[PDB]
Amino acid sequence: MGQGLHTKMVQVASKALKIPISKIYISETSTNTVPNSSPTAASVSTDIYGQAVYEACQTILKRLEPFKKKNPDGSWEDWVMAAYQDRVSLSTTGFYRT
Amino acid sequence: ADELVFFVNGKKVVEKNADPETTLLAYLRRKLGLRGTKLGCGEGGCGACTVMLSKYDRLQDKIIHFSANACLAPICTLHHVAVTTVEGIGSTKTRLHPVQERIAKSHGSQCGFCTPGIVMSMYTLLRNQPEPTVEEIEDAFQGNLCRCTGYRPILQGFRTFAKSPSLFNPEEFMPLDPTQEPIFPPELLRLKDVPPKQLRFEGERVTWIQASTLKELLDLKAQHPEAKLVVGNTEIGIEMKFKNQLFPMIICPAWIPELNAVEHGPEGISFGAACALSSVEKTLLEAVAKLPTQKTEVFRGVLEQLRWFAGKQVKSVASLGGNIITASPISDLNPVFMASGTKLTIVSRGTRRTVPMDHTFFPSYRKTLLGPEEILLSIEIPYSREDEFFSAFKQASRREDDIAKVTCGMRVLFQPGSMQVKELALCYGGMADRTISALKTTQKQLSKFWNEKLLQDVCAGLAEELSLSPDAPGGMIEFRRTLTLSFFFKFYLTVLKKLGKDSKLDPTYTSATLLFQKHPPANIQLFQEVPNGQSKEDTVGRPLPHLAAAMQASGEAVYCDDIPRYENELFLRLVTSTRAHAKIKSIDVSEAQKVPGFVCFLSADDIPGSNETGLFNDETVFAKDTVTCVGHIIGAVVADTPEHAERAAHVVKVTYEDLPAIITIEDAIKNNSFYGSELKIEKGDLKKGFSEADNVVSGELYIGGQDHFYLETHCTIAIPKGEEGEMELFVSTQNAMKTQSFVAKMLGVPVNRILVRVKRMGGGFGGKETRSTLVSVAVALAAYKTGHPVRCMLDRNEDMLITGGRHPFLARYKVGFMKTGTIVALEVDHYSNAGNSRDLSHSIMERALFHMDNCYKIPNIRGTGRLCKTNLSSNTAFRGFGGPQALFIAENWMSEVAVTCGLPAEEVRWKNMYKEGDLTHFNQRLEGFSVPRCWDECLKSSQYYARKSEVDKFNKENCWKKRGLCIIPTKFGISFTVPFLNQAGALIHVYTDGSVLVSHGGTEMGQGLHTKMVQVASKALKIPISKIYISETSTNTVPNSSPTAASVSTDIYGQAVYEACQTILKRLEPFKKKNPDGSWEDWVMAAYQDRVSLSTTGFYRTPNLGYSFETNSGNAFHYFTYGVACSEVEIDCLTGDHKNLRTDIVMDVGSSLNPAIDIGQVEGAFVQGLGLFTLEELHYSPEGSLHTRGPSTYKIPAFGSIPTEFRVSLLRDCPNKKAIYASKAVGEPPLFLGASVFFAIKDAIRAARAQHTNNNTKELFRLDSPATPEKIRNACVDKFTTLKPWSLRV
Amino acid sequence: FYLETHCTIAIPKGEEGEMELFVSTQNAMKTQSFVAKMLGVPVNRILVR
Amino acid sequence: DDIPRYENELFLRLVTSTRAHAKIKSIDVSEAQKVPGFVCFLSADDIPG
Ligand SMILES: Cc1cc2nc3c(=O)[nH]c(=O)nc-3n(C[C@H](O)[C@H](O)[C@H](O)COP(=O)(O)OP(=O)(O)OC[C@H]3O[C@@H](n4cnc5c(N)ncnc54)[C@H](O)[C@@H]3O)c2cc1C
Ligand SMILES: Nc1nc2c(c(=O)[nH]1)N[C@H]1C(S)=C(S)[C@@H](COP(=O)(O)O)O[C@H]1N2
Ligand SMILES: Cc1nc(-c2ccc(OCC(C)C)c(C#N)c2)sc1C(=O)O
Ligand code: MOS
Ligand code: MOS
Ligand code: FES
Ligand code: FES
Repeated sequence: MGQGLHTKMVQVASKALKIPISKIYISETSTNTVPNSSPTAASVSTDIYGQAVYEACQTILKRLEPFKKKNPDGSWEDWVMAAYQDRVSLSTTGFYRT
Repeated sequence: ADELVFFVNGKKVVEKNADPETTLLAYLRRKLGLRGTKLGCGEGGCGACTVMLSKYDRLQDKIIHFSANACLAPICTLHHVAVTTVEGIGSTKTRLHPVQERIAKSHGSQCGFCTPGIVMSMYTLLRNQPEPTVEEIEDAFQGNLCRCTGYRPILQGFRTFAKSPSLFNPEEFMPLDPTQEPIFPPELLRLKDVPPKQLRFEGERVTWIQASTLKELLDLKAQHPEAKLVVGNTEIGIEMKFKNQLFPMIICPAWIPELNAVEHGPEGISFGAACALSSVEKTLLEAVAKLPTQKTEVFRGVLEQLRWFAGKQVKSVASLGGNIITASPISDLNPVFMASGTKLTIVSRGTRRTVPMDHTFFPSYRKTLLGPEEILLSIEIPYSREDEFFSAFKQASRREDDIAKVTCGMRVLFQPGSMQVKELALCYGGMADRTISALKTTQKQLSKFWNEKLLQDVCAGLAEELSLSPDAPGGMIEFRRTLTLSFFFKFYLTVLKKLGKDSKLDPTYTSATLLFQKHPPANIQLFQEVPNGQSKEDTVGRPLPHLAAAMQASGEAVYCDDIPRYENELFLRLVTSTRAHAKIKSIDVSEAQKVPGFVCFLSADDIPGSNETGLFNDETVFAKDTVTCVGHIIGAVVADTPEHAERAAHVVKVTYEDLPAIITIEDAIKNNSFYGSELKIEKGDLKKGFSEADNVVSGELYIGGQDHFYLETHCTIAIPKGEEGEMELFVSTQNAMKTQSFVAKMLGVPVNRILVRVKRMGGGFGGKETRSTLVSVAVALAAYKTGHPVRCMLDRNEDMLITGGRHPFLARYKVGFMKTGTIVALEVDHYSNAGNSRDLSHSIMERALFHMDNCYKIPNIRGTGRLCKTNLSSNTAFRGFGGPQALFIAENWMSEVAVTCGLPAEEVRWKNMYKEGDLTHFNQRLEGFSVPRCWDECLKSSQYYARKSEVDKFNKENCWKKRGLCIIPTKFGISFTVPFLNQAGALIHVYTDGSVLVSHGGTEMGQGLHTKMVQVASKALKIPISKIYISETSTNTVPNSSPTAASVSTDIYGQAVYEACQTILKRLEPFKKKNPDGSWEDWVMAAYQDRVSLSTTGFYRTPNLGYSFETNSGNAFHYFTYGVACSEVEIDCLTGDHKNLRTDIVMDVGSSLNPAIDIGQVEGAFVQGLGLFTLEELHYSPEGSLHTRGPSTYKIPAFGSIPTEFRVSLLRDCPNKKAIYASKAVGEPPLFLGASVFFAIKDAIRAARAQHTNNNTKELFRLDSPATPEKIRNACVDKFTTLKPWSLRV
Repeated sequence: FYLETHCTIAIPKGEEGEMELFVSTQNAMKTQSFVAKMLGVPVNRILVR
Repeated sequence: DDIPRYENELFLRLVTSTRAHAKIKSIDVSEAQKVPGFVCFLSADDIPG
């Protein structure tokens, strides 16, 4: 709504994943991607969504590890592709409870 | 004038600016927002646009109801007519109509795109006859095509309007109450009083003048000679849409009573030139029933023609006059009218003459002897005199609704009570550029007697008088000529029978003096019941109908183009190559830009990203520099309407400079034009193998390609957002992932910026596994460049020319074997015509090689494959994916081994069959090999042995008709041959009300994936299915998904969903425990409150996969689906036509998740199979231009094409531990089983050849696929197919 | 006094009571269940973006 | 509202109370129906849920 939530969330994911923000994008908010959400209020949205995003990024980094190891000098793109090929899921959820 | 007034579903429409070029289909969809009526061809052949028309007829003083194809109906012909669409008889939002209810509950709907039109065809019937007969119920669908169901279910369900567990209960069907049928529009009925006045309409380019009286018609024609008349528009509509014709001024005489008058005079019955064929048919039938047989000889002739003339929709609008004057070289009526000198009453202001039709009426191509100010007023089909006999024959590719190869009308008149010819006329269609009479040949017979010698002379006469030059248009020179002699032979034999009185002929001949006959259908379906004590809520294993059947049967189901259009949405029409290979030297759009509504012309230059697309980056988005096949996309036009983009696109001038083209597999081999290097699988010792083989056979076989013909053609809607290169696309595709990255590559933006959503496809079958991106990416560029959302749905012909199809195969084999029939060695070399692109062509070849063994153990084997790089649209995947081709070649040489050995085929096959534990040629254990059980059970329930006797008895007692009986098995490798594609994701959310929303990477196309997935989640979660819902497939809910293909979608997505459900059940446990007596809703809410996430992902990776052609090792498939089919046919060795009498299938689906979906899948794949092997055939000009581009020239199986007795069975007690809930993929496996029809036909051809040809019990004749009536007839060599150098050789 | 006042776009699909809504709101969840309660269809049938 | 509009997209204008507290004794739409483009008037009665 102008508070810069999506900007902050991109910044968090970029630090979390350790990739430029340019490779990250947030298009919108929808009930079919993340259900039963609390209203964007109480000023905690950054605190709580950022933690949820963060967690997601971790699952991702964990899944991609075996590949980063097998190819230390590789790029982010190399590892992602390698994970796709090895039929490793590149989609996860993140959640947080204060 | 000016005001067009009609009703649609009770509501009155007043169009103040009717444009003569507007069809009802477009009006209903664009202007009236009623998308229930679909567009499937626009030629009147599929019936997906079927609607009911009701009007008050004066002359009968009664309301009439008839079906009609909305795509050919000009709205200007509908003044004061009440239209009824699918949505006008019921809906899920209110209550379905018995017709819509039954088809849905009977599993008569799969992708459901054809369902609306079929619902209306059955509706019109019931609206005319509330209690139809099984025969009228079938004849109702001759203008309707379904590509999914195999037709059996549609007919079994509707059979209830007529007069072990089962797939449906007819006792729960709601009875049809006509007293509740929507009444005829009262207002519309009051207008019947007012005297018809002359109307006038003015569209963008055409002027329509609806005449109300004969006087006005004659005056109009006087003032405007060039003006074309239109009644049914089933001819003019085609010329305008397809032939690029513009008739600026049209006159519709339809209203004029004298053009609709029916009179029964002493010479015969007269019909006004506007009378619809259906009316003529009705009149004639009653005339035949009331008058003595001797007076109805010519009547019965017309009836036999009208019998296989289009369908109900076309015959209800097509006018008698319209057929005659169009003067089509292949008219089915003109030939009959000429042979009988039917009286034609021609008029014009002042003048009026009556002349009998004869050869002089058709001067030249499509021309007649009418004056530019003349109009045909009436036709008098003649009564039949004593000693006068008539006959009428027609032969095409498919019996139901088809353009004739050769059609005729034959008449003879003898001297009183004698056998001496007085008058003799033989008139044919399909032999010249106009209907002709074989006058020369018939002259020499006048005064001669009806005898064996006359028969001989005539055939010699016909053979000389109606010769065809090799360059004959339409080709099929031999077959066509043979048909004229064969037709006469039937006429000859029939007349003898008729000269036999009764109050004769050889015993084995009368069969050749009989018109087509439909025996009563008998179908049985048997599957296994679910465990006696299974929750009524655990739907897995029960025959639960397709969750969308009802909405598809009501027109509420939404397909891509059904999606409403934005106020600023633009339309795109692709501009394609007309040369098979050449340089693009210039593109001119001067003409296009002049068309109203033209926005812009897109070409390679406009692409912001890269023009390099395709699965292997060997394709272009838009052609640059050179075109490499006819139909190759060069650019596209965007305009404010579909019509404008189409017209504008048609005048874009491309100037080419031709290049050496490589069209066929031959030239491909000749010029060494391939893609990559040879593929191969070799096992054992060939040299050593043949060396030990008693007999050895070599050959060459060919299998034609195939068009998917999904009812909904390719379609894409692109919505440019405006920010960050964001774009949302609604596409009819089975590969959202590739659509996503291909669109992104073209635009040059990260993949995360593009969203692709797939509700459902009105059919895919592999045609949409990748080739859908051809349309998607083009629409995306238009969206990108214009800023407005853009859409495009291909027309049937564009779809057929561009999207690519099944791979045509060419095989060169050689098999060694022992007298016993045991195969010892094998060598098959496959060649597939790949098209101007790699695409999937390569993996298809591999699947082929993995199946060249079918169900047989071959110790020494070697198979190779090459991909022929040609200048034809790139071919792609097609239900079977290379498997069907390989299995066919396998069964061909196998059939030859049986003949050569002189042993029964089942025996040769059974002894050569794999055994539990054996290794394939690619070394993989066949665990749970059930072909044996399928084989035994099929042989037994089909009564194969008892019937084989029956077959031979028939062959003995029949001379011009034979019967074939064959039994084929099959095994299909389950899994993608690319290991990394065997992965699947799923996202499941449970909302606070307890309702669940599932999303997986799989898409729906009619196979019932979403239904099966709901069933799985309902069993998994242990809640009713009602609380679960799947809305669609989208790239933002489940990323990087493999295409919905390889038949594993249920296996893999169901596992992914299942996993998700588990995570959910695990999270909810603590709460179920804290509150055991609680409901699902209680626990969910409790979990929400305790801040426990109700959203998780699911994923699956198929274990132990990875075969290497390098070491012929490693599993290639997770398991195999097996099945056996037994078919029996009867061919007419004189025409080439045949009928499938009975087929018996036993499939091993393991423990079925849904026996209704699986069986509908078996029957459906089976029919597309018999289609590939015996009916569907594409033709191209030598230079690479496709000829067959519509249902009119490409005949897929029709309602009347399925085995009269269709029995399907799912193997009991055989759970498959390898896949979810013990089920097995059922998608592709059964399609090859349609080959049993092919080999059943070949079996019949042998009987024929043994009758009039060779005397070699072990002769091996080549019969390629498809076994068309042309191939069948030509293989039935006889004195007909059979019947001058200076010096010889000797 | 937000510069953009309240705004909502509802798109009825035609099947199973499905509806997609484009709303200017900070509570998609409540928009979702409230819309569903009014229509009387499961919450899974309504999409809010 | 910046989102493009569908060719058949209709517009809604809320009809509100002008009294701080009272009984609704009657609603007349005779005048409304006469306005060009009027489609319909929605009230509590139409709600399905
Ligand atoms: C799916 C499909 C299947 C078909 N199957 C067959 C088939 O099996 N056998 C076959 O023969 N045909 C077939 N046809 C062709 C078709 O039936 C005819 O061309 C139709 O009979 C013509 O009538 P109409 O009223 O539609 O004609 P229209 O489209 O109006 O066209 C008639 C033409 O005849 C002229 N004309 C019409 N009435 C008169 C009159 N009273 N006086 C003077 N000139 C006149 C018009 O000017 C025009 O050139 C098929 C068409 C479709 C679309
Ligand atoms: N009615 C219908 N059935 C169909 C299709 C289709 O497009 N329509 N696609 C076929 C093809 S080509 C395949 S690979 C499978 C895929 O089935 P699945 O999605 O359950 O794996 O369904 C088959 N059955
Ligand atoms: C039906 C079927 N499809 C297959 C396949 C093979 C390669 C592909 O893409 C290759 C690219 C990513 C390099 C895609 C896609 N998309 C699909 S294998 C197969 C089977 O049946 O084995
Ligand atoms: O006031 Mo902000 O929490 S909505
Ligand atoms: O032929 Mo189906 O895999 S697409
Ligand atoms: S679209 Fe009209 S018959 Fe196919
Ligand atoms: S269900 Fe009939 S064409 Fe798909």
